[PDB]
Formats: sequence, C-alpha cells, structure tokens
Amino acid sequence: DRIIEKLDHGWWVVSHEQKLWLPKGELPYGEAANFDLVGQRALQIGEWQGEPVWLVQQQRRHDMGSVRQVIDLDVGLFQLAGRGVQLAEFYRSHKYCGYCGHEMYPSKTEWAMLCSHCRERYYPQIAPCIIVAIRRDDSILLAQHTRHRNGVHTVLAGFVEVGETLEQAVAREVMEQSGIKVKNLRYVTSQPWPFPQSLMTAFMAEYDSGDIVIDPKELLEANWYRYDDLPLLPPPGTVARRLIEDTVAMCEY
Amino acid sequence: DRIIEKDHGWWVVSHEQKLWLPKGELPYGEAANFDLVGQRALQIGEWQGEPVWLVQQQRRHDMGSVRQVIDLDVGLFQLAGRGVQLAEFYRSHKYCGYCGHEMYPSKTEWAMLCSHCRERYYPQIAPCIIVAIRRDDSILLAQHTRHRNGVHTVLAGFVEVGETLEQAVAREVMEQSGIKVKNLRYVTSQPWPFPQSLMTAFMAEYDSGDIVIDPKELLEANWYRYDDLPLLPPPGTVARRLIEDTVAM
Ligand SMILES: NC(=O)c1ccc[n+]([C@@H]2O[C@H](COP(=O)([O-])OP(=O)(O)OC[C@H]3O[C@@H](n4cnc5c(N)ncnc54)[C@H](O)[C@@H]3O)[C@@H](O)[C@H]2O)c1
Ligand SMILES: NC(=O)c1ccc[n+]([C@@H]2O[C@H](COP(=O)([O-])OP(=O)(O)OC[C@H]3O[C@@H](n4cnc5c(N)ncnc54)[C@H](O)[C@@H]3O)[C@@H](O)[C@H]2O)c1
Ligand SMILES: [Zn+2]
Ligand SMILES: [Zn+2]
Repeated sequence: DRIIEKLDHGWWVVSHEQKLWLPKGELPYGEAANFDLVGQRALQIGEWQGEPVWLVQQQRRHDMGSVRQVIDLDVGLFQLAGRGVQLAEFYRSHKYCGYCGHEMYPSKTEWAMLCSHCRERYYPQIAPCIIVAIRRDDSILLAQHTRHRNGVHTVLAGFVEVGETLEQAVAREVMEQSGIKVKNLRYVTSQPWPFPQSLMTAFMAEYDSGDIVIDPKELLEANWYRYDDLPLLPPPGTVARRLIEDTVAMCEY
Repeated sequence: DRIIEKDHGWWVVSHEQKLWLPKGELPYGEAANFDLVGQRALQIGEWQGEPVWLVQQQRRHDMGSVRQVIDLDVGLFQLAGRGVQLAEFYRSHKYCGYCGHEMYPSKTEWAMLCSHCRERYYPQIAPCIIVAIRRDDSILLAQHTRHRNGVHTVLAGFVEVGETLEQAVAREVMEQSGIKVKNLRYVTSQPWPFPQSLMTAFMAEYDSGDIVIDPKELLEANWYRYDDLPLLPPPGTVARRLIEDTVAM
C-alpha cells in the first residue's frame, strides 16, 4: 500500500463496483503520470513479467467495464486483473463491520479488513464452485440454462455449500439439476472466475444411472450429444469448454 | 426455519464458534429433553433418517469446539461443522458491510439480505490446500510453530484471490519450505470448520530445491522414510488421510 509517484509503472487496475477502467478496450500499461494517477493511493496486488500490477480504488468517467473484455490476455495477467476487481469489491463490502456496525479499516500486512471497535476481521470471499462434464459412452450431457438465455449448450455447475465436499457438491448438483447419478468422478483443474468471485473446480464424471429430469429453474433443456455432433459451445478460455474438448478428444472410437 | 415443538433429532446449539456438548457429546433426542420447545431452529441436514437442527443459542455449561466430536462419523461431523459455521455466518452479518444498516436472513437460502442497499452475502468458505510432498521412498513432514505439540504433518495454506489450486500448492510449498514441486495429483477434499476452511488435498513430487523453512510458520521440516515416520496427526484428519495414502506406495 502506497501513494503513487511519477516514476511508478506497470499494469493499472482502476476498479470500482465490479468494473475496471479499460480505455481503448485495454488494460492500462505504463507510467503513472500517463494516467493522472500521481498522488493517488494504490495497492500492489502482484507482478507480471517484471511489472507491478496496481489496484487503484477509483471510478473513472468513461470506459469502465467488465474484466471479461481482457480475457484474451495471457491467463496469468487476466487472473491478476480479476484479483484487483475482486479486491476492490472486498473493501467496498466491509466499509462497516458485520458483527459490530462500526467502520472498518484495512490491514497493512495482508488483504484483510479489521474493526476499529470489535476484535473481528474479514478476508476476501472466494466462492468454491464445481463444474462437471458427464460422459455417457460416446456422448456428453449438455444443457441450456434458464438464467443465461444465450443458445449455448454447456456442462453443469453450481456453488459448493458449507459442510460439504467437492465430491458431494458434484453429486448433489448433478442430481438436483438433471436427475442422474454419476460415477468415476475425477478432478482435472481449477480456475479463478471473478464473476463476481468464484473458484471453479472442474471435474469429469461418467453416467451411472437415472433418466434426465430437469429442474426448469436452472435448465431449459438437457441431453446427450454424440461427441462429433455437438451444438454451440461456451467460448474458449473457460474451463467449461476445455472440459468439453477433453471429453470429446477422449472419444477412443 | 420456524419455532420448535415437542420435534426430534440431532441438536447443534451454537454460539460464538462453540456448540453445546453435554457429557462431551452431541445432544440427541426430543426437543423437550433439552429445554428447546418454543425456540427458533433451522434444519441444516439429515442423518440416518433424522433431522439435524441448528439453534442459535448460548448455554451456561459444556460449550465446546466441534473438534470434540470429530470421533463421529464423517457425515455427521460435517453437519455439526455446518451448524457452527452457519451460526457464525449469521452473527458476522448482523450489520451490512456496505451501508451499515441491519440485515435480516433469507427464507429461501442461507443468506443475509440488506433492505436498505439491496446487497447480500452468502456463507464464506475459505479454500485451502494441503499437500503431501513425496520424494521416492520419502515424504516431507514439518513441525508447526502454531500448535507446538510434537506432531509432524504436511503443509497447508489458504488459497489467494486470483490463483488456482495448483498455484496455491506451488506458492505455499515454496514460501514455507523453499522446494519446488511437480506432478500435482488431486486426491480428495474435506470441510474443516476451524473456522471455515475447505481443504483440497493434493499429492506432489519433489522436483528441486533445498529445505529452507519460514520460522514464522515452521519450526522444523525434513524428509522421512515411509516406514520410519514420527508422530503423525490423529487418524480421521485429512492430513492423516494424505500421509497414509503416500505411505501406501
Ligand atoms: N469458468 C467457467 O467455465 C464457468 C462456467 C459456468 C459458470 N461459471 C461460474 O460458476 C458460478 C455459478 O454458476 P451458476 O450459473 O450455477 O450460478 P449463477 O451464475 O446463476 O449465480 C447466481 C446465483 O448463485 C446462487 N448462490 C448460492 N451460493 C452462492 C454463493 N456463495 N455465491 C454466489 N451465489 C450463490 C445465488 O442464488 C445466485 O442467485 C458462477 O460464478 C459462474 O460464473 C464458470
Ligand atoms: N484438515 C486438516 O487436517 C488440516 C491440517 C492443517 C491445517 N488445516 C487448515 O488449514 C489452515 C492452515 O494453517 P494456518 O497457517 O492458516 O493457521 P491460522 O488459521 O491460525 O491462520 C490465520 C492467518 O492466515 C491467514 N488467514 C486466515 N484466514 C484466511 C483467509 N480466508 N484468507 C486468507 N488468509 C487467511 C491470516 O493471515 C491469519 O493471520 C489451518 O488454519 C486449518 O484451518 C487443516
Ligand atoms: Zn466490529
Ligand atoms: Zn446495505
């Protein structure tokens, strides 16, 4: 944490209310003076290839928008842009102490908010979330979502509840949304997803039993699609798409 | 979520990160046994065809940690952990952190809602890595500065915002021990309500580096041969599960 000088440089995440400043559609890069940031306060949130990544908690007049717009960057830098967006919301969300009502102040030694009155504190909230590609022989279960409305057929996802494992969360979400039981559950990777603050844990699984019965609150439609006859898919750069490619590349025939 | 009547099952009576443990054990039976009739409860799960209830209440005697009841079956201990964490979730959002007004709970999910500014919160689960680092016939085991109890265990740390589980493993191992690892394999996960972690358990393999410990986290660390292990964390912890899987090789 520090006040920005003229000869500070790097990547500047100027963020407020889940948006960040992307003039010309790009993450600002360069010297502080080129963005009128001298004298402002910033937290260094990481480093990319020799360059500090800076979080400035500030609203600009124009070009504020979604961090999704810089998802074409190297994954490592896009994760760091998302860190800034999530940190600015973390601070905004703990202006007051939840236990106490009293105003909070930020730690100097880590990402945390401390109460001026209570002994209590908070750290940023990461929301663990499962996402699973279910295979049935030569086919993959794909579904359209009620709250999306986008023509994309994708795999099944949901937030982990308190007191449950990732494995229980997969079995519970698959059952609730689609009525099927799965076997041979297998972890493959994870992915920070700042929309607003999820951590994806990505799984493959195999069909075991049951018939597709939908919860219409979550799914408009679900079905088994043969690996070479697929519909429209979620974009590259999501673990969902990678899970579907891996499952296709598996189908061995 | 409603008022309790003379109702049955497992009772998680929790205030300020403790629950009521008469005789050291979880209360089980009808509401009248425990002077609970007319109080407010939330059903938080089901165990062997019987409800598990959370009552947000302080008792005068025998309040304790959920750790006392870890000898229960994993599935029930998970539910008692849920009640403790749920009670602390509600207490931690009496007030809205955005605008400062009092919140009120959702009736359709576990959530706290703000009438005044229309933001909400869900229960915080803190993802946390734990990893058994294997080197041929050997496993990395460390003594912790926090507990100081003769127990040699594996390495663990909280995942950061913006990082993967894989980067969190590599980072925590590097910061605590100085070694670089490879061949990360996921094994399992486990809720750990102390106060609110979700452990994601990994195996890794020694790639390179020498052991140089952070004396603010570790007192000591070394490579132990799989059949000549020091005192290990108690069975039933996820740390013990990790070590026993790597011993089995
Ligand atoms: N990277 C990917 O491949 C990928 C793909 C799909 C979804 N996702 C992410 O996974 C998350 C969940 O997907 P979804 O469509 O099932 O939910 P959603 O995107 O429809 O989110 C809204 C609902 O989640 C519910 N919920 C329960 N617990 C929550 C918690 N801790 N935090 C926030 N919301 C909670 C709330 O009721 C809320 O109405 C989302 O963050 C989504 O962006 C990532
Ligand atoms: N299941 C098992 O067998 C097992 C074994 C070992 C450790 N664990 C868990 O993993 C943790 C690792 O030990 P420890 O060093 O964190 O002890 P700790 O709980 O005392 O750590 C607290 C410190 O870590 C940071 N911290 C706490 N919560 C955080 C959060 N959400 N986000 C970021 N940072 C946070 C803070 O700096 C704090 O000073 C343990 O606290 C415990 O919960 C589980
Ligand atoms: Zn306070
Ligand atoms: Zn509010």
